[PDB]
Amino acid sequence: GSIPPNALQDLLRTLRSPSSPQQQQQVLNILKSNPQLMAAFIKQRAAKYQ
Amino acid sequence: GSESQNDEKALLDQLDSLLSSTDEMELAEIDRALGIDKLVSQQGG
Repeated sequence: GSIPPNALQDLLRTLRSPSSPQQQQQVLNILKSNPQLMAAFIKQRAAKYQ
Repeated sequence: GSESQNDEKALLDQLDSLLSSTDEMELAEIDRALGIDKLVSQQGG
């Protein structure tokens, strides 16, 4: 058994999509919209103050 | 995510490394913006 969800991929897919630094503004809002991704992502993002 | 280590959380977990190549100040604006400090206290949906 090894198959990730499709919904979670959509959220992260946003911040993953190769777009200008401007679109990044959307990523922030997406982070919160991502559960399992929030915890993991926090590692790098939240690391901003680590 | 409960006996997995290969779920969506791990999918971006890799590429996420690129995040390290971003301003630390900018990340703070997005963090405090939504306040992930409390979003990490509980998660389930």
